[PDB]
Amino acid sequence: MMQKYIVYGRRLPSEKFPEPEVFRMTIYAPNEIVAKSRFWYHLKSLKKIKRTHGEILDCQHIEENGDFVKNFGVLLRYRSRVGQHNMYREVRETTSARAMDKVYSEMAGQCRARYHDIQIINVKEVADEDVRREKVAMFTQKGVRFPHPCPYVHVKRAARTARFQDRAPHVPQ
Amino acid sequence: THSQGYRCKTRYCFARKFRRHGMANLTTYNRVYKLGQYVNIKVNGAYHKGMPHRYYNGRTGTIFNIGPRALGVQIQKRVRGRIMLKRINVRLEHVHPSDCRKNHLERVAANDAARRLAGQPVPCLKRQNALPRAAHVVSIASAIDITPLKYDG
Amino acid sequence: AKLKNHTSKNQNRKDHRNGIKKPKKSAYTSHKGMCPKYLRNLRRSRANDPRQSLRP
Amino acid sequence: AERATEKEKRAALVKDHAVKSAQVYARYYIDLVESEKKARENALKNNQLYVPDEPKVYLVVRIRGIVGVAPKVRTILSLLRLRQINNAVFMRCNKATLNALRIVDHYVTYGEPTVETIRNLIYKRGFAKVNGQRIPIVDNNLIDEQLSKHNILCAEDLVHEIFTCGSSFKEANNFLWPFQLNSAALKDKRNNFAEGGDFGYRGKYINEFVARMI
Amino acid sequence: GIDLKTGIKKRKVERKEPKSPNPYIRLLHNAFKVVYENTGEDFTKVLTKRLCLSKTNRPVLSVSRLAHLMHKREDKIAVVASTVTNDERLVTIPRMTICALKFSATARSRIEKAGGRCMSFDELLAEKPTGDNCVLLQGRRSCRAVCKKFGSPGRPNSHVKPKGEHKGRRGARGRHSW
RNA sequence: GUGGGCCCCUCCUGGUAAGCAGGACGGGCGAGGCGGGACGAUCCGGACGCCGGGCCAGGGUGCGCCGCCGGGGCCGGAACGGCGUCGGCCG
Ligand SMILES: [K+]
Ligand SMILES: [K+]
Ligand SMILES: [K+]
Ligand SMILES: [K+]
Ligand SMILES: [K+]
Ligand SMILES: [Mg+2]
Ligand SMILES: [Mg+2]
Ligand SMILES: [Mg+2]
Ligand SMILES: [Mg+2]
Ligand SMILES: [Mg+2]
Ligand SMILES: [Mg+2]
Repeated sequence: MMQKYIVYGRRLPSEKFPEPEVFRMTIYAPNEIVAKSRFWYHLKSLKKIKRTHGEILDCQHIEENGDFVKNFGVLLRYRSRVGQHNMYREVRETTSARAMDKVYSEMAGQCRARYHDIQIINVKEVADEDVRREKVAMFTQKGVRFPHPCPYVHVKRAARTARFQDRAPHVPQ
Repeated sequence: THSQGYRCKTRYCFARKFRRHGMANLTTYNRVYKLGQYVNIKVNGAYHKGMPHRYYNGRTGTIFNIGPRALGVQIQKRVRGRIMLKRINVRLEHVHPSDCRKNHLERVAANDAARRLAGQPVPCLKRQNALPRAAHVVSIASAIDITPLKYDG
Repeated sequence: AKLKNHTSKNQNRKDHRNGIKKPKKSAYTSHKGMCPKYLRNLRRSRANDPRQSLRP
Repeated sequence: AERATEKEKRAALVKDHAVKSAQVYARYYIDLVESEKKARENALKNNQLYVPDEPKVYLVVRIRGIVGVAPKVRTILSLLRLRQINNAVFMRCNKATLNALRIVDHYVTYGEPTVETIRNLIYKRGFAKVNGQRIPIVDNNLIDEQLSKHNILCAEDLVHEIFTCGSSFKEANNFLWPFQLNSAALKDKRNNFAEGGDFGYRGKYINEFVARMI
Repeated sequence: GIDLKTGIKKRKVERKEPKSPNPYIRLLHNAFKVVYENTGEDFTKVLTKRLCLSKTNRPVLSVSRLAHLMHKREDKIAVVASTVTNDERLVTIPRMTICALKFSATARSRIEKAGGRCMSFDELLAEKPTGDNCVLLQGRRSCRAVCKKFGSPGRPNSHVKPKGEHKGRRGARGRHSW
């Protein structure tokens, strides 16, 4: 559901400063209306330009090619009930937006932090040798094999319409 | 409240402004006032004769009487569901000429002036509440790249 | 026993129900309180103007 | 009588106007979404952007009911002619209208309509205010009789004036009774659209919101 | 629900028909109401409303008031939806044409003896239904003694007399008499 | 006719505190049906002529009891303790 957007903005031009500077950002958001709001949240803190005093020049939407599985490293900050913290996370996904979906669900589940509690500092691709987290690194290898981690899930699902049967089914492994 | 004399609750509004004590400057008495003029009421706390009640500080009214020493001013005052037209007599140290219609006389003079000039077509003279901006191009040759920063504590 | 002393809770809503009235148009021009020496000269001037005088 | 002759001739004159204006306005609508394209493209050959015009009209929908409203909220909503929970209006954009509408944001949702959205609303939910009565809009005979002084004669002139926010927008807009739309589909009535809720500014996403309500 | 309270006021009640049981008033009002609907003249509209009024809103007119008002335009028809009485303090009457609801017996005798005419509203209806060369007139609606006691005698800006007999002094010798 | 009010949200004063007592803008019950909050005058929605069809707010969707699936994680109450488990930051 996440999407990559590039936003340009600038302070409204005046007599003291004709041709103000242009600032660009990369944003991940579910749509164009949330993305432009998040651009004004940062430009107000980092550059002290409220939304009343500036204008947005573009909301570029960028669609990425998948088809191969890469590593990503996300540097972010979030807020808990006792303060603010920094954190680095690693994930394997096919596009950057999909890697941000995975991050937001792990923050929501293990830290209970929602979307507006989180500021993304950095998102970059990480080559296989340079990985630093054990979970990701296991799969950055040649020849990884494991048996199915939950084959019971197949059997139960079929038993939701086939409510009564004549023998208890097996779980092939 | 429990005590409601004429100058109750006046500790700050009737006090003088910092380094502005003493006698009023003599423009207070050389101004010319006319019937129908608009004025502001501001109490000078050093002049105790013809000093209006604290309710009238910071209101705007109209001259109805020109007396030898004091002016008569009409104030619209809301009382519990209706407006009342009140008339008071106030000495010169507590009145200043008001500019509430200054902007309107400049525009009326400017529209008749810009009509006389005709630019052969008459320009639009209605005031315009700020419109949404028009389309334009802007350069992005030199663009700065910012990002959120890390927490420092 | 003791009962309530004071409230203004519903009073701004009662004040607004019939609109906020305005004073009569003729109260703005009442002669009451103007200088008598000005109101004397005002009558004298009109009585001797044939366009304004109302003497028989 | 002479009444039947003039009414016979007049409608004929109005009808040939309807086939002239339809084709020209269809030509105009194709040409806008072209000229921008050539202007965004000229942007690329330089290190430049093309920043287009901001909205001039909004479509505004009421999404909260009438129990428990504060006085200044309910006065603003009556001047917008939004008295019932699913009603919709067109609205001009300037600093007078924008600043009032931000006061009642948690009651309303709004954005920018396409010329397709405008057309369906008028052709399907279009009624007229005439002598204080709500009159079905079914043919060009009634738009001509009421708005001919402002040079609006057919249904496609009314659509064009509302989409372009032209000279006679105030009279063209007030001729329409407020739209009486079907019930809306919401996520979270009490939250702003930029927090995943439903109220407030939602941009071009106003077009699929009202699509199911027309 | 629908919010139909803000910016909207309570509707109004006015007399849209006479409440007299006299059959001559119903016939005339119903007739002039018809002429208005087929003419759109505002003379027949004001006259249709005068025939619904409540007899304290229809004061009388004297001959001397008419002789005064109709001066210099003596060739016109005075139209009065009330009674025309006589004024014996005027010694000589001029010649005029008056159309009224009712004439006193003594006022009719004087009007005719000068050469004038006393028309009725059905003579007016037949000859001049839309009021050409006619003037509408009425008397002083605030001449009643009852309307002179409305208000608060006792309040310092009143100018109204009290109702009964008051034999004291307290509050009756001006301000600073309480 | 009324001149015993009370409650909610924000803002306050006396009191250890109180479902205590006293004040303020706006709203509600009073004098407001219907659905939901198991249950409640006031909370969340929505304010009401008598019917037929459609759409759906608030809250929810194992059985009682109208309605659910897919996916990613984890597995009343204070100071103060925990080599329980998963995840981080600094050396
Ligand atoms: K007062
Ligand atoms: K009396
Ligand atoms: K105590
Ligand atoms: K109520
Ligand atoms: K722990
Ligand atoms: Mg009132
Ligand atoms: Mg309706
Ligand atoms: Mg209590
Ligand atoms: Mg009771
Ligand atoms: Mg129940
Ligand atoms: Mg069931």
